[PDB]
Amino acid sequence: HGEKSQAAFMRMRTIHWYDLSWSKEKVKINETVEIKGKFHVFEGWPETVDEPDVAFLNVGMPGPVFIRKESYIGGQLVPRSVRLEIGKTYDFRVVLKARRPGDWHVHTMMNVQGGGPIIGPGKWITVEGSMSEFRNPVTTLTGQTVDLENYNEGNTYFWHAFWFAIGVAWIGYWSRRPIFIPRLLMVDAGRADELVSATDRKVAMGFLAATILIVVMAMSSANSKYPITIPLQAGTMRGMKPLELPAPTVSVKVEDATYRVPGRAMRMKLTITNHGNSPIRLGEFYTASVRFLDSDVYKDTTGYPEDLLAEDGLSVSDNSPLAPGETRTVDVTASDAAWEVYRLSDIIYDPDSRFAGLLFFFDATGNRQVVQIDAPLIPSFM
Amino acid sequence: SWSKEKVKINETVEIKGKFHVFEGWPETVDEPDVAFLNVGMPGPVFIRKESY
Amino acid sequence: ITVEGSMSEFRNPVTTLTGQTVDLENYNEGNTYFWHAFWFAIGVAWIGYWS
Amino acid sequence: AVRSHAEAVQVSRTIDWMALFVVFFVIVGSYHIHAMLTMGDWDFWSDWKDRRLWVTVTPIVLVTFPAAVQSYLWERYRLPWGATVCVLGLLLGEWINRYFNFWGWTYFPINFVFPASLVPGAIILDTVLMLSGSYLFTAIVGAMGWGLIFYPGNWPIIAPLHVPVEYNGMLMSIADIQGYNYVRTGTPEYIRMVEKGTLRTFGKDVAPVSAFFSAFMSILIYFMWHFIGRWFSNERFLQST
Amino acid sequence: VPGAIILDTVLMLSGSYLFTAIVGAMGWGLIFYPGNWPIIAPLHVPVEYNGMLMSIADIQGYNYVRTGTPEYIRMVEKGTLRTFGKDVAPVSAFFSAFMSILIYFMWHFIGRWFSNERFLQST
Amino acid sequence: LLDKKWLTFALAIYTVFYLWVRWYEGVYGWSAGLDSFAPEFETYWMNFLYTEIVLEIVTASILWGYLWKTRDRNLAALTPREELRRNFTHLVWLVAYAWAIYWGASYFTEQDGTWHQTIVRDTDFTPSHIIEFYLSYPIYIITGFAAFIYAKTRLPFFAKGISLPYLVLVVGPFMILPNVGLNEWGHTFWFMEELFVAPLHYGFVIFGWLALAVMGTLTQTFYSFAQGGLGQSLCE
Amino acid sequence: LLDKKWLTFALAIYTVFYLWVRWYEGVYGWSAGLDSFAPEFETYWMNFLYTEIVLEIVTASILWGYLWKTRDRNLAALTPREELRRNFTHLVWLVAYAWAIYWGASYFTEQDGTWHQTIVRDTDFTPSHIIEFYLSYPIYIITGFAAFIYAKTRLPFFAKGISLPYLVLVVGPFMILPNVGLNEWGHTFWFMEELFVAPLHYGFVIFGWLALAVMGTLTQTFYSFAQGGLGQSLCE
Ligand SMILES: CCCCCCCCCCCC(=O)OC[C@H](COP(=O)(O)OCC[N+](C)(C)C)OC(=O)CCCCCCCCCCC
Ligand SMILES: CCCCCCCCCCCC(=O)OC[C@H](COP(=O)(O)OCC[N+](C)(C)C)OC(=O)CCCCCCCCCCC
Ligand SMILES: CCCCCCCCCCCC(=O)OC[C@H](COP(=O)(O)OCC[N+](C)(C)C)OC(=O)CCCCCCCCCCC
Ligand SMILES: CCCCCCCCCCCC(=O)OC[C@H](COP(=O)(O)OCC[N+](C)(C)C)OC(=O)CCCCCCCCCCC
Ligand SMILES: CCCCCCCCCCCC(=O)OC[C@H](COP(=O)(O)OCC[N+](C)(C)C)OC(=O)CCCCCCCCCCC
Ligand SMILES: CCCCCCCCCCCC(=O)OC[C@H](COP(=O)(O)OCC[N+](C)(C)C)OC(=O)CCCCCCCCCCC
Ligand SMILES: CCCCCCCCCCCC(=O)OC[C@H](COP(=O)(O)OCC[N+](C)(C)C)OC(=O)CCCCCCCCCCC
Ligand SMILES: CCCCCCCCCCCC(=O)OC[C@H](COP(=O)(O)OCC[N+](C)(C)C)OC(=O)CCCCCCCCCCC
Ligand SMILES: CCCCCCCCCC(=O)OC[C@H](COP(=O)(O)OCC[N+](C)(C)C)OC(=O)CCCCCCCCC
Ligand SMILES: CCCCCCCCCC(=O)OC[C@H](COP(=O)(O)OCC[N+](C)(C)C)OC(=O)CCCCCCCCC
Ligand SMILES: CCCCCCCCCC(=O)OC[C@H](COP(=O)(O)OCC[N+](C)(C)C)OC(=O)CCCCCCCCC
Ligand SMILES: CCCCCCCCCC(=O)OC[C@H](COP(=O)(O)OCC[N+](C)(C)C)OC(=O)CCCCCCCCC
Ligand SMILES: CCCCCC(=O)OC[C@H](COP(=O)(O)OCC[N+](C)(C)C)OC(=O)CCCCC
Ligand SMILES: CCCCCC(=O)OC[C@H](COP(=O)(O)OCC[N+](C)(C)C)OC(=O)CCCCC
Ligand SMILES: CCCCCC(=O)OC[C@H](COP(=O)(O)OCC[N+](C)(C)C)OC(=O)CCCCC
Ligand SMILES: CCCCCC(=O)OC[C@H](COP(=O)(O)OCC[N+](C)(C)C)OC(=O)CCCCC
Ligand SMILES: CCCCCCCCCC
Ligand SMILES: CCCCCCCCCC
Ligand SMILES: [Cu+2]
Ligand SMILES: [Cu+2]
Ligand SMILES: [Cu+2]
Repeated sequence: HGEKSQAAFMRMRTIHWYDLSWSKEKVKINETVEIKGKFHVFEGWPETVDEPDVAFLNVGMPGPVFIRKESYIGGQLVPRSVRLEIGKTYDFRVVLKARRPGDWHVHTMMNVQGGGPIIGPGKWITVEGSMSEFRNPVTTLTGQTVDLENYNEGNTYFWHAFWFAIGVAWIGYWSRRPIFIPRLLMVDAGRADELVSATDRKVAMGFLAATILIVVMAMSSANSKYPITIPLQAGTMRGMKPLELPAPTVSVKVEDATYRVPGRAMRMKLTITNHGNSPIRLGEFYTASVRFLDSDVYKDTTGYPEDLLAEDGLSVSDNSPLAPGETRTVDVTASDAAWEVYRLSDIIYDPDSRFAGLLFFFDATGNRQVVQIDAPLIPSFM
Repeated sequence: SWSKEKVKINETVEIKGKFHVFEGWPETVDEPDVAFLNVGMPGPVFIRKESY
Repeated sequence: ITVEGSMSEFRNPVTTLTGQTVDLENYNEGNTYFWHAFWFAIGVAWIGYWS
Repeated sequence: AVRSHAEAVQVSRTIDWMALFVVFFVIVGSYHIHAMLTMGDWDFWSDWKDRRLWVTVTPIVLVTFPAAVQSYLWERYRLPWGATVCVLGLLLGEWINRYFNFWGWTYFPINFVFPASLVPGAIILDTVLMLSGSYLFTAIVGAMGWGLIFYPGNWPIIAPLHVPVEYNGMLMSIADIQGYNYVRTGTPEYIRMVEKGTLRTFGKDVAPVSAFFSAFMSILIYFMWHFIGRWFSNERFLQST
Repeated sequence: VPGAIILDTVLMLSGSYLFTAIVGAMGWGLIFYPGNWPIIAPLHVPVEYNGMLMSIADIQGYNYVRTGTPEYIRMVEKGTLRTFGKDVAPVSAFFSAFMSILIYFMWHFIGRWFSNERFLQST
Repeated sequence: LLDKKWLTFALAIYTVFYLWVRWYEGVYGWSAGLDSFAPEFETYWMNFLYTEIVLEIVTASILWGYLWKTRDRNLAALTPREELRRNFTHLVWLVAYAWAIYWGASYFTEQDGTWHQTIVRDTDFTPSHIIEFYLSYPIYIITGFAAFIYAKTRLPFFAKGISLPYLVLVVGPFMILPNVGLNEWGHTFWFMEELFVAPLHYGFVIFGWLALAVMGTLTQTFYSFAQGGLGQSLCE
Repeated sequence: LLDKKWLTFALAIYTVFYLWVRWYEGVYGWSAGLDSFAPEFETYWMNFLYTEIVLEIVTASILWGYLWKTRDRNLAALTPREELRRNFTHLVWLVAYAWAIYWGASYFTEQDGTWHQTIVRDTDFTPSHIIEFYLSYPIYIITGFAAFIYAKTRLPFFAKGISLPYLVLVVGPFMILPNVGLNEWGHTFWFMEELFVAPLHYGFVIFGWLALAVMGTLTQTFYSFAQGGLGQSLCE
């Protein structure tokens, strides 16, 4: 819900999310929904964004309407920040547990230490039930099971109220007598030395000694109880395992790319060379969370968000099968209302008019090839 | 490995071995872009003749 | 590298996406001079009025 | 003027209550702005309440307003609760926002978004000022105590959140699991300025070293803000703006 | 000149230096870019230059070689992930206006000092 | 008579209006208020911004102009009882200023904190920003200016000169509003981290400090209270 | 007589000398002046540096010594008409100082800018540096010192004490010349970028500010002008 405002070229060339899947579209309270997919770190990472040396796999959502039970990059849990390598493709998996009823737009996002949020596609997930039914149990290494919704809440309230009461008692003790104007007049007109006299000093000594003694006793008691404590666990985690993708058998060279101002379409001319031994066909163009599909070649079945999915938004001038070894140049047009709804047309406002995306090529048997394209995007006005 | 365990004054002792830089280098430690091969010792009880 | 000729013969044409061809040697020079002279004249008029 | 001695007393009492309201809530606004924009992130999250950065920063930036308000109230009225009123106002504003916005608007649990405790430090600062009225003695000893007692004062609250948990193959504290589970879309984990370990971290010294550094810097900041409050008390009439 | 005129007129009217520092400096900061837009607007016409999109000013900087001034030294807007919509110029203008208020307040007193007619008896 | 029930209204108007504002933002925070380019955002928060800015400008102009036009010309022939009544009215104005300062600089400011740390900010005019920067800040600025003008135009102590502590207390917190330019600039550009303690926010901090001039302002009001009707009793 | 034609010479000498200097650097900027290790660089710019430094030292010594030796011992027995004439002569000195300050701190300084942004600087003594740091800066320093000495030795107002604004106006711009050490140091070492706004250049900025003391200096000269022959007319 935080994208459509970021720069179009920055959304195009940071991170490409694909193979996204959602386990469920509608859940109950305490029910789990799992989000899977892959993201590729673009080679032409913008210089204004710091390299993803420190990155965190986050969830885009309006507060804890879900709780993040687990999150994985590769196959290993990532509760801390992680290091990503430019040009690598990683697979991710986020497990969410429903907490608050309603209709929520859930995004998978990557926060980069020096570049800000990179928001992936968002999907509407319905939560039904009552928040009062939500439980977040956890078992500690000390052998006790607690609910994270209310654990330590009573202790926190008690201690804060106790110290607030001590401070209020001090202030009220001094506030029983007249406060501002008579004391000001006494201090000004001659030496005061009358508004602070025993047993006021004795009361202050008692307050100070009691404060120190209570702090020490409370610390000792909180050490006898909970004798086993550990510091906060933090630190960027290295050695994220990237996907070992096979080398693509399709090479694509972008010969100019244009978009009409104003308009809802993007046009580019591609020289596609088919290696390997199977006839390929262009089935998809993904630019920034928007999938332009050639419906005659490929159809989406993973429940991709409709406002981000162009079922027939990809038109190829000659999308006949490309025989192996054969090279041809075609005009590819990606047109959909999403191009203007998600403000991908506002790249005219950007200080770097370059686009990047993913082309998905499909053969007859159905196996697909992913190739990455990037080129300057030239607006056309007449 | 250590060439000798007991030496005379002006005698040379050689320390050899291998070190591997761990892949999971902690983020709190800067990457070893600038590193120096040093000797841990209580002052110049030895002089570093050579280091490789 | 030896260059022969006259600087007055140099041209730096460029065609914009709006369909106009301009010479980068003198394009917008008149507009820049005009606006700077106009604002300088306004300031000088203020100062002279008080002077 | 005033009719009699009794009516003067009643008028003075009414003025006392109204001026106490004005002082308290102007201090609440200004002190809360300063605190939340100088220590707010640590104060917001239990998984930010660490032993190095939280313990270091919070007393240093929070001793500011108590020093100034003390330098005014004690000097002009012999009222030894400037630090206490500052800390109480900050705690009231923080708790109101935590309950009605952090837990009310958004639905972060209170055990996740509770603020830190500061009344012990405030009481030390006020009593050390009233006894031995020396402002220098206060800045040296009372600010030392204010810095040193911060972490022990908050330990009873945060200690239960530091119980170790075996969470999906990784060791995590309860506060760590809270930060992991309750998603903060705008607050990724790397923003967390917490203790991460160094090669020059010798033994079990992280909390005491941070506490002593905070106490020394609190001495310095109290010394500066005593004179800042001295200036802010000026009753001058700048003839023209 | 537009900013200077605003600063001077806002001072003469309502002789308050504080009012000048607040309102006139605000206007001085805010009117800078609109005042220069008639001059630089023709230089921002887009051009398709050898496969890349470039403004006329970009082509000027590219063509007219500055040996001592490489392109990376250019501290210009490059885009951020937190640049929301079409806000770059107004946000910068308002930040400049606020900082102009602050700098005007400081430099009023700096000039007050520089006016001193004291006779430092010995150096 | 002396202190009248204008203090009750001063507290209640801010309390009720800001409770309604909190209800409004609780209802329209999500669901017309998350997406800054949705049409419903324009009808529920951009319209709110426009209406509140226009109403704040109109209210400030009317209130300040009325207070300045009804200024007491013959301050010399003011009885001590009337001076005491006017001092109490000025204290009510200061109470309203303190209440508005609380609502602006504590409640809605840390509400801005809890909004931005949990959503991805989409614009310079998030609902939180509309409520805090452009409603509560102008409201407390208007109240502070009105209190200062009332002191200057009804209290002989605060007449015959501009009080430096009052001017600081009134103008410094006002400087937080133009400081929003630094907030937006250093957030879009400098610092994409939501860090609430980032130096891009020290503009609020520095000018939040100037509210400490309330101490000098209040000792000035105490002296103004204790001019003719200082007692006796006090120091007797 | 009063104001005589020494003002015309004061303007013309700087104008003509600096026009000739500009012609010289236009002729020998390229082509004996690009390569700092070429023999022709030594004959056209290193020799220029040596000659200009020697001549500046000699001229400063002679001018300052003459002005100090011809100082008026009997300032008490100075008629108002002669005081007015000396005030006009001091104003001519200040005009010469302002002209030299312009030529040094604006023309040749931004000329140094346009030289360094377009060539690769080869030494600490590029032709631009020779003209700006070691010719124009010493020239305006000499003029400022001479004006200060003339004021102190001929004007009773500027006698009996060292005027703080005049001392600042005279010495601060002088401090730009030793600040060249920071320019060279932070350029060879700190900052290899030609950035004209680099903090290595804030030494010129800080001591360029001290020229604002001309305001206090000029009100002092106005008072010195209006001592005995203040009028009447003015304020009458
Ligand atoms: C009433 C007077 C008598 C008491 C005197 C107390 C002397 C010190 C006690 C140390 C406790 C301990 O145990 O050592 C220190 C404990 C940790 O201990 P460890 O983990 O075992 O450290 C392993 C290494 N050792 C075995 C050598 C200790 O924490 C600390 O690092 C505290 C560090 C504080 C640094 C800043 C101090 C500034 C002082 C300013 C004074 C105005
Ligand atoms: C005027 C002076 C008043 C001082 C009041 C002190 C009250 C008692 C505190 C016990 C602390 C403790 O138990 O040990 C140190 C622990 C930190 O331990 P940790 O290793 O980080 O592990 C954390 C987990 N625990 C608690 C299960 C081990 O707490 C602190 O960070 C406090 C540091 C400041 C100590 C100040 C006393 C030293 C002398 C001061 C005068 C120069
Ligand atoms: C006479 C009184 C009534 C007028 C009140 C005006 C209210 C604001 C108008 C916004 C115009 C607009 O259109 O929005 C803002 C336009 C861009 O618009 P966009 O590209 O559509 O932004 C897309 C997102 N949206 C649809 C939600 C707008 O620029 C800006 O980001 C300006 C940002 C300025 C930040 C600093 C302001 C500091 C103020 C200090 C006060 C003392
Ligand atoms: C005392 C107050 C005086 C204010 C005078 C304003 C004159 C009119 C300016 C129109 C600007 C415009 O047209 O829109 C904004 C544009 C930038 O637009 P951009 O999106 O970056 O694109 C650039 C390309 N253009 C021009 C083809 C779209 O210019 C600016 O950067 C000006 C920003 C400051 C505006 C100040 C007015 C808001 C209220 C100020 C009081 C709190
Ligand atoms: C210092 C001077 C301050 C000046 C600024 C004041 C801002 C006022 C609010 C702006 C509203 C806006 O702009 O929005 C207009 C809103 C948009 O809601 P709607 O879509 O019509 O839904 C139906 C309306 N509900 C959602 C509120 C039910 O509707 C309205 O007409 C209602 C606005 C009522 C405001 C007055 C009540 C305040 C509480 C009572 C104690 C005072
Ligand atoms: C106390 C201060 C009160 C000031 C009230 C505002 C007066 C605005 C005058 C019209 C300006 C205009 O219309 O132009 C401003 C342009 C709009 O730019 P745009 O929307 O991007 O595109 C151009 C669209 N046009 C061609 C339709 C204009 O620049 C800006 O982005 C600046 C907008 C931010 C204004 C912030 C004001 C905050 C006030 C808070 C009061 C409590
Ligand atoms: C405040 C006290 C300032 C003191 C410093 C003054 C510096 C003077 C210049 C240094 C020259 C140098 O050093 O170089 C010596 C130059 C090198 O040129 P060349 O190879 O002989 O070619 C032939 C000469 N042309 C190229 C000039 C034609 O030749 C000379 O003899 C000529 C120097 C003439 C300087 C006097 C004229 C100035 C303009 C008229 C108004 C005053
Ligand atoms: C108002 C100030 C007037 C000062 C005039 C200069 C007096 C020089 C005395 C002789 C020094 C010497 O000869 O030695 C300096 C050595 C030369 O070093 P070298 O060439 O690398 O090698 C050694 C070569 N020998 C062995 C032949 C010397 O160190 C330096 O590099 C410093 C040189 C920079 C001097 C900058 C002076 C700028 C003055 C500007 C006046 C307007
Ligand atoms: C050389 C530095 C060593 C430390 C001394 C610094 C204290 C100086 C403070 C000062 O200037 O004097 C203020 C008061 C004066 O009160 P007196 O009327 O002198 O009271 C004397 C009786 N008494 C011992 C109970 C205090 O006297 C006091 O401040 C209190 C004196 C008692 C010392 C303990 C008080 C501090 C408690 C934490
Ligand atoms: C962020 C920093 C904190 C701000 C505190 C700085 C205050 C500086 C003191 C000051 O303002 O001096 C006022 C003089 C004008 O003097 P006058 O109006 O002649 O008043 C006569 C008495 N007096 C000279 C002592 C003032 O100088 C003037 O020209 C008037 C300017 C007054 C502006 C002060 C308002 C500050 C609000 C932010
Ligand atoms: C509470 C803050 C709200 C804003 C008010 C700040 C202005 C205060 C300036 C000040 O101290 O007074 C200086 C002059 C005094 O001149 P007066 O002789 O009072 O003139 C009154 C007639 N007039 C309305 C045409 C001005 O009066 C003026 O400065 C001009 C007053 C007219 C307001 C508009 C002037 C500014 C134009 C941009
Ligand atoms: C970059 C910072 C800007 C520079 C502005 C700083 C000016 C500081 C004021 C100052 O210089 O004080 C002079 C006193 C010597 O006093 P005296 O020569 O006894 O003069 C009697 C009258 N007076 C005490 C008020 C000066 O102190 C002395 O010992 C004489 C030193 C005078 C040096 C001032 C010249 C500054 C030129 C850069
Ligand atoms: C001193 C500041 C008081 C702030 C209290 C506040 O924000 O109240 C809103 C909150 C809203 O939660 P709730 O009461 O459950 O009502 C929800 C209604 N909305 C969602 C519109 C806020 O609770 C109340 O309305 C209690 C009334 C307190 C009167 C001083
Ligand atoms: C009063 C203390 C001010 C200290 C300033 C500070 O903490 O800045 C951190 C920042 C370091 O940037 P960093 O924290 O790495 O920011 C990471 C996020 N990005 C890269 C988007 C800015 O440094 C600067 O950019 C210069 C600040 C000048 C202050 C007048
Ligand atoms: C108020 C500062 C005036 C600076 C003018 C200047 O630098 O003049 C040099 C420039 C040189 O260009 P140009 O006139 O074509 O003659 C070239 C001769 N060189 C190359 C030696 C400069 O033009 C002139 O000589 C015009 C005379 C203006 C008299 C105030
Ligand atoms: C009054 C503002 C001063 C701010 C200083 C500044 O901008 O420094 C930038 C520079 C950052 O270096 P950078 O701009 O990356 O320089 C790139 C070119 N090299 C690496 C050759 C220096 O930081 C420093 O080295 C410390 C400056 C201390 C100032 C007292
Ligand atoms: C950094 C603290 C400086 C406080 C200024 C106080 C000045 C008081 C002058 C009366
Ligand atoms: C940072 C601005 C400080 C200006 C100094 C003015 C001092 C005036 C003393 C008479
Ligand atoms: Cu969304
Ligand atoms: Cu990619
Ligand atoms: Cu290893």
